[PDB]
Amino acid sequence: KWASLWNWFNITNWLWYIKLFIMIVGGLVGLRIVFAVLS
Amino acid sequence: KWASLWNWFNITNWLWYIKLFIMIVGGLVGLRIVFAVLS
Amino acid sequence: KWASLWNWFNITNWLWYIKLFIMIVGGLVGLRIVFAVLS
Repeated sequence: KWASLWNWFNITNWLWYIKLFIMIVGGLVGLRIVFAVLS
Repeated sequence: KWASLWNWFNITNWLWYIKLFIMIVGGLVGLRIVFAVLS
Repeated sequence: KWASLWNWFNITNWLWYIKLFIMIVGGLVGLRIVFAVLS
C-alpha cells in the first residue's frame, strides 16, 4: 500500500491547477530549443 | 445552427479534462524525441 | 500604484479561458513543426 504517498503523488502530478501535467509539457518543449543548439 | 455545431465541436474536442486539447499537443512533442533518436 | 496594468496583465496571462497560459505551451510546439520543415 501507499495511500498517503499516493495523495501527495496526486498533488505532484496535477490534483489542483497546472503542476507536472503542464510542466512536463513546458520543459520538454523548452528542452528541444538547446538540444537543436548542441545537436 | 450555431449552438448545435459549437456543442458538436466541444464534445469531440474538450468538453471535460485533458482530451485532444492536451493530447494532440503533448503527443507531437513526444514524437520529436524519438525522431532525434532514430535520426 | 500598479493596479490597472496588473489586473490587465493577469487577464492577459490567464484568469478565465486559454490565454498565454495555453498560448506559451501551444505556440512553442507549433514552433517545432516549422523548425523541422526548415531543418
